[PDB]
Amino acid sequence: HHHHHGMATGKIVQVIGAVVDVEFPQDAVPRVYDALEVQNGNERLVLEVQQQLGGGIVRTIAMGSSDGLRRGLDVKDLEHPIEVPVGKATLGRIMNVLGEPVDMKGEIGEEERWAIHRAAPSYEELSNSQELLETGIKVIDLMAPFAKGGKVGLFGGAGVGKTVNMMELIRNIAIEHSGYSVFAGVGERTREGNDFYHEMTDSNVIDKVSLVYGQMNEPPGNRLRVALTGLTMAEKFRDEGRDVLLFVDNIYRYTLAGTEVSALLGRMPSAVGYQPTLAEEMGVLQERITSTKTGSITSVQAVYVPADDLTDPSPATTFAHLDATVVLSRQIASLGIYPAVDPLDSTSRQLDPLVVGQEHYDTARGVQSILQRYQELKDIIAILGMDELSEEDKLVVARARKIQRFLSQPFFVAEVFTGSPGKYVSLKDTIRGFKGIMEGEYDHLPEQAFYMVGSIEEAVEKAKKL
Amino acid sequence: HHHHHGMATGKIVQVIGAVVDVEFPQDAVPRVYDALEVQNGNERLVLEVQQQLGGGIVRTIAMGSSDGLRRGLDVKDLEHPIEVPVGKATLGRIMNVLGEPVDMKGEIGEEERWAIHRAAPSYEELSNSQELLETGIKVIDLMAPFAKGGKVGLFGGAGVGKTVNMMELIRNIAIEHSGYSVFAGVGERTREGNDFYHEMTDSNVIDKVSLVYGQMNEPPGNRLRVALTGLTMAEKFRDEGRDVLLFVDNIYRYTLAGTEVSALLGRMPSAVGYQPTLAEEMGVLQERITSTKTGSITSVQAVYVPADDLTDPSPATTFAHLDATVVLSRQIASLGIYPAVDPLDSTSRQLDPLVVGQEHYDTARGVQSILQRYQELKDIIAILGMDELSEEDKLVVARARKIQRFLSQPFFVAEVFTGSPGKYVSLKDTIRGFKGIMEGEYDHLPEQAFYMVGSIEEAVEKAKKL
Amino acid sequence: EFITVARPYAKAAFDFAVEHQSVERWQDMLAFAAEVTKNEQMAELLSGALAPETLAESFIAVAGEQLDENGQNLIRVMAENGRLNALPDVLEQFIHLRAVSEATAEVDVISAAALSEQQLAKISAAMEKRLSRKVKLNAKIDKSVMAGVIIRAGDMVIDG
Amino acid sequence: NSTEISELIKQRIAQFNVVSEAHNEGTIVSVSDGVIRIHGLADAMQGEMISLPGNRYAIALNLERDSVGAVVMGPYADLAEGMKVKATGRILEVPVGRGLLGRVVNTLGAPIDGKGPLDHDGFSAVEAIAPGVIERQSVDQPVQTGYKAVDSMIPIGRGQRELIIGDRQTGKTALAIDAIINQRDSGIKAIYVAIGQKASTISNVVRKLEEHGALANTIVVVATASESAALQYLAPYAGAAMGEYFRDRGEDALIIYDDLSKQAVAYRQISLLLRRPPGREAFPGDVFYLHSRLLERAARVNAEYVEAFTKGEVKGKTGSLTALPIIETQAGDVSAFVPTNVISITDGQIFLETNLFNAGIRPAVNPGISVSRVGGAAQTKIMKKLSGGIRTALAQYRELAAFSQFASDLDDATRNQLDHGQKVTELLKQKQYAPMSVAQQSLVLFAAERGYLADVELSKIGSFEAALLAYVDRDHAPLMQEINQTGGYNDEIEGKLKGILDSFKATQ
Amino acid sequence: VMGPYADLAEGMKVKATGRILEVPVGRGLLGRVVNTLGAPIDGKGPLDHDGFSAVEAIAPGVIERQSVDQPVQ
Ligand SMILES: Nc1ncnc2c1ncn2[C@@H]1O[C@H](COP(=O)(O)OP(=O)(O)OP(=O)(O)O)[C@@H](O)[C@H]1O
Repeated sequence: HHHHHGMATGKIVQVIGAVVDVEFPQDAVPRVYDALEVQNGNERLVLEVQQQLGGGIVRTIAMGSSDGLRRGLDVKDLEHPIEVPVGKATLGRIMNVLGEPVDMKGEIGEEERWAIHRAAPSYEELSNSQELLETGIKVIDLMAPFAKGGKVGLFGGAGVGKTVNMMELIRNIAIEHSGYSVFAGVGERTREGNDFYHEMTDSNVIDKVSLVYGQMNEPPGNRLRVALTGLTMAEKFRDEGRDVLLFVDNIYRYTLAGTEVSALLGRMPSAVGYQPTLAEEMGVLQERITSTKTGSITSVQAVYVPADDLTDPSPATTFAHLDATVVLSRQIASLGIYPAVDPLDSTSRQLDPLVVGQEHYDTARGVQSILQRYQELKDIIAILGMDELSEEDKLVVARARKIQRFLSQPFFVAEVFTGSPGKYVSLKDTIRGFKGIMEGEYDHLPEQAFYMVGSIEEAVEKAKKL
Repeated sequence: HHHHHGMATGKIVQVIGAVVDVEFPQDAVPRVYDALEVQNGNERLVLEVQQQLGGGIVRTIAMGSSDGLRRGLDVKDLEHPIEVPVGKATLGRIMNVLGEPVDMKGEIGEEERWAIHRAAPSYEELSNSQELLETGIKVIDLMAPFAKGGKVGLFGGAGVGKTVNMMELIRNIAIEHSGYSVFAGVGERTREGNDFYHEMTDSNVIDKVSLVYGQMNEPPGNRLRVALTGLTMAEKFRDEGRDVLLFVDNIYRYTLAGTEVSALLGRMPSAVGYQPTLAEEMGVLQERITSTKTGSITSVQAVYVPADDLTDPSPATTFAHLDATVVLSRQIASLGIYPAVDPLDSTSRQLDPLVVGQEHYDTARGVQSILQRYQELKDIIAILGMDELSEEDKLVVARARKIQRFLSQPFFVAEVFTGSPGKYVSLKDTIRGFKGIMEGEYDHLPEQAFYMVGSIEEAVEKAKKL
Repeated sequence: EFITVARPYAKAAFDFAVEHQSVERWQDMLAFAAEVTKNEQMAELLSGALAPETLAESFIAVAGEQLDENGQNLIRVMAENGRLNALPDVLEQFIHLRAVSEATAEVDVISAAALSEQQLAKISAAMEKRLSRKVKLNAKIDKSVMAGVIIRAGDMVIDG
Repeated sequence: NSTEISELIKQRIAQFNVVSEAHNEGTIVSVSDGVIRIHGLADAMQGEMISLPGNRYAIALNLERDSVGAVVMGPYADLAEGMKVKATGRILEVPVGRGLLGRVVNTLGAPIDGKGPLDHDGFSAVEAIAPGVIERQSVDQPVQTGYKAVDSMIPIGRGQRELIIGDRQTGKTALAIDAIINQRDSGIKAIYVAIGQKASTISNVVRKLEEHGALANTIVVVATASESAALQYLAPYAGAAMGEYFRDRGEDALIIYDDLSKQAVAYRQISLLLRRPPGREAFPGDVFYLHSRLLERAARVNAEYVEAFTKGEVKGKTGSLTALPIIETQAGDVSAFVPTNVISITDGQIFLETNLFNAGIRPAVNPGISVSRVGGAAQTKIMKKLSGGIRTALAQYRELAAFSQFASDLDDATRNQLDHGQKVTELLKQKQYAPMSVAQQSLVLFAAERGYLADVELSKIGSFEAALLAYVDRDHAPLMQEINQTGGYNDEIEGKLKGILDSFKATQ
Repeated sequence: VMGPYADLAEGMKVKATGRILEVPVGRGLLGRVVNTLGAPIDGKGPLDHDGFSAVEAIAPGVIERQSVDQPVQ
């Protein structure tokens, strides 16, 4: 801890609320952030000063509850807020939302009592630059491009193998990518969180990311706390050059969280009482996440849907926090393919026409033409007897069967899960093998040959298997 | 203007705002109106006491801004507010909103430092009476009757020749009417105001009315100021017997103006914070404007549309401030006729059936029947082949071509603009010539003969020209 | 009566006053002041007065100005503040100033009142009742005490 | 409040009589977040910006009598109060005149240029207001959109003001910089003020500053997520002044700014923080009092101006200041009080449909629902004259398309119109990063005017022999420079274009 | 505030009629023109005041009420 040697403070003047109506050592005031750690009955109390207000009388607040104590008090002032053991040692080891050894002592590796306050870089510092990204997902990293060291809006419903593909991310972000792969969550179902410890064994790769969890009953400060200490962590990983890429749970928890926040203030909050600066906190947020100099500061962007809000100042912000748009197909899950999700609505923003230029303006943009091809070939040509439809529309239905089957491909996840090995994929074998093949080449490649089969050597050499 | 010899007052107690938190010579308080003229830094400061409150400590406010000065002060008390050089000499000469020599010194003729406070007369004073009005507009003063010494709601969109017809008002209110023709405005476009100086040359007759302008950036008091001094002016014109008729710019500026007013009060204002008594200010308003004993106190009633409010407590008040309803036709402007505006919705209230009795109950009310006549003759008979329609419906279409063409008539404006001479018109030649002619007489009168042609000697003797 | 404004007062009373030792000295001066407002004409005339200068004026003036200059220029301070409106707040808070400084006391239970200054519990207390002597408790003597244990008893008669 | 002292009431025991602390520095009384009740600085000057301890000149506007409340200069929350006052009566001095152009600014100024050593004339206040009503130039001074449909649809000149709304994700942020490419050569120095920007947008943006060019034409504003109401809210109020360098040289001054509302609740949410009245939408008419203040400014100003505006130095230059609103198209929430207010204020206006950006039609916007005050007023004989019949005809191909589906069999009226207007309608779309040449406009002038495109009118040949048109045109039409130089509608050159248009049939 | 409220400063010696609502009463005054603020008006302010009265009126006795069909033309 900091100081708070000396017990400081004094009484809690009017005993109401976690924010301090409190006599501190009245001359004593820290930075409002700069913590004040008392004894809370038995417990050691603490409040970062909610208010900076004189007479040692300022709001100083906490995620807990005050009943039972005397208005009288004295409260040691933890000269630092924000400084809590932090670094990359935590990886895999269970941190409380306190970072506390969440598990049987989860002992997320005790590290620098490290200020949460890690934040935006200089124009050049984390990359004045652009850094693209792909891990070579079988049908997917091929499908969409990405920018390194960042976060992109994730829209999809269910059956993701998000834990599977996370194992592909273990098989990538841990494996097929080196950069330190961290993640965190909050507000889950209890034994279902424990079942994400089960899954934590499913990937088993849990060691890449400390276990730190909210369990939504956590109070609003408790609920909203963990992030900036997360920056005391990427203050290892990205800062550790092993690019910080950490998976991001919950926006609705965060959106509504900042709502409950500015509400508690009683302040003129954001509209509908939300956190007024929660968006500015997004400026601090993406301000944190950049493919960096240090190491790419990257984050998995998926939102607790702020009610999946309409026009969603969140999605409004999460659009442009989405380099690639996203959809997941229960229909491709109804197609059930090793590609089981919605390629529709899922691609990088600038990939096809420029920025790959033709590379995706041909392979991928022309590929999108093929999306029209099985789109109205499968769809239109499905409307009535496709006999009218040129067999190209039925070779857009071998784009479907054949090619879309090729999309179905083993997964580095499915390796880490079903054993279906999968890969960091080569979109050359897409941009050519799947683009030429899926389009004109080896159209005799069976669906099955292509189905559940990786790049056009797995789909088309599985067409040697046919 | 007044005393304020002696510098009076004292400090501005809490220096916030144009209203005075101020020590005056504490015993010294004037009428809240009764002004207090200090030195404002360099400037001579002034505030009419916003509040009457003791200790020389009362709100006293101004349209300016206070930053930079000391709370300390002394402020001479201009024993008079409201008294500013005023009279009919201003006519044509540019007054600031201060009346100040707006132009290169616009030198609106310096006249009685004259109290703004001129207001309502006795029941008889501005005559207990009714005084009708028309200037003989070619197709128009014929079309609608009016009451002298007043204001009537003006609804019409664009292409008015309002400056043209104003030249007809120069050709009338200055010319075809003698009574002193004054006008004022506020809140315009800068060089477009200068372009209303261009227009001021177009009419060239600008000499009838001092140039006094708001330029809407003028603060709320600044914005709302000029009127009552305007009554120190009609305190010439109407009071000068040369009937005050002054054109009235801006209601939205005034409506919203009183809004910003009572807002600044922080008082329980009118509904939606508007000026609570702004309507009572309308009682003072029409209370000012009457065909008077003195001279008809008359005003051109046209509103900065208080957002063109719906049911518009303004139009609610401006209805009944409209003796005649109003519309302007882009369609008659699409008809483009020398009568280019909407006779529809434009007529005096009581004209036709009574109050002209038949005179307009026949000529004008029966004329309105003719409005049905080309209304469904032109309209209905237009629906399909009018062969069904009796040629009366096509002589209601010669009410249109022929008669409505006769409506198109040269204008005393168009004289003052295009040279098309126009006149103070004689509705006899309407009530007969256009009523009988337009109806049954000389229905052979060509549209063109009638078109752009004045009363039935110009339209029908232009039918001698045909 | 806020007494909190008068808390800052009694603060400055032990503080500047006791610093000046006016805690006693303007216990005297202060005494004369509460005498001043105590004057009911001086209450009847208490506030019509806009100039608080007029107030401290006719106040020290009227009363005889036994206030210190710490209390005369302070008379500008609170009088000007107009917080002077409430005299006794920091008077019992100054009584609490010197007294709280000196605090030792007692409270008689089941007894006529005691208030024997006891720096410690039972110190002058058990010394007083033991010292009784008095031992009568007259006010609360019997019906109060016997109704105390018997109060608990009727509390058992809750069984009815 | 007052009783708080009790120590200076311990003083005040004497020191209500004892006295005399008046100084530019008495203590910051109450420190929370750059709002400090504060002492000393007795009479202090206008909002007197008080150079703060390790911190900017701190401003307190209307004198708070007891302890003046003060404004966060940079960091709001640092410490406890009692600073005395690190104090300056001066507010509003910022490098002025034409000096520093082209080298990028902070919200502070040129310093955030990587250079940062860009010297404007020198410290000036930041305010500005309207050019002389009288002393005003009307500059038709035509302008080239770079997407022709606007340029011909709306010419304009120095002094102008108009409204704009850029659509979500397209096309607001990107907007017109092709025009800026077109305006890399604009020559009336132009800058844009963007509120609260995100950096790398500015970085690769700077890649387009090289690319499109030319950043040196003018330096531009700097505001990010951390922009205080100082930075954020005042930035639009801030940028008002030195353009008089040009403008009050009588020279042409022009600049851009857009989408400031972080001003609205920066300053307004400030008002809450200020405990000051939140107006409608928690922000007052200081919208229209700011537009009153700031937005009333832009005009070409008279010779009479720079006889004064330049003080007779430019001895009657016409101080030319044009500027335009863009309130980026968002939410469909429109009137939006101030926006309605400012709608009332807007001289010109752009209603801009995403839908065609939603349709991805390079031409997104609402067609003439965007309504500019200026328009072909600046347009030339070719532009005004030759280019006339657009928008209504547009409404045609629209309206001509209209009935077709439910009641069908639109003749070659609508076919030969709606489609002709659908074909030409197709010819409209101008992609992002597309500037437009005046000679290139002449393509529509003759072609459409000649109806000449009807030959190639197949969007295949329309575009194609539109390209052969472009090429062998440029071949056949070297003299077009003159034409490009010319304001067109030159009957001689017109026939010349009929001929080179016959070329344009196969070749050009 | 009866009538004009803005003229002068507070502290004008408070002058007191102990009577709310003493206003010309009785049937004397009919026909002669009156302001609402006062019985005066043009031309004759005067009318026959059967004397100072107070206005406010409660309902008459329901029990003692003359039920009256007195016709309407
Ligand atoms: N009509 C259009 N058709 C196709 N693409 C368009 C159109 N308008 C804009 N775009 C594309 O979108 C980009 C403009 O988007 P921009 O960066 O302006 O987001 P935005 O319009 O600012 O959205 P927001 O208003 O939400 O900020 C340009 O790159 C352009 O290529």
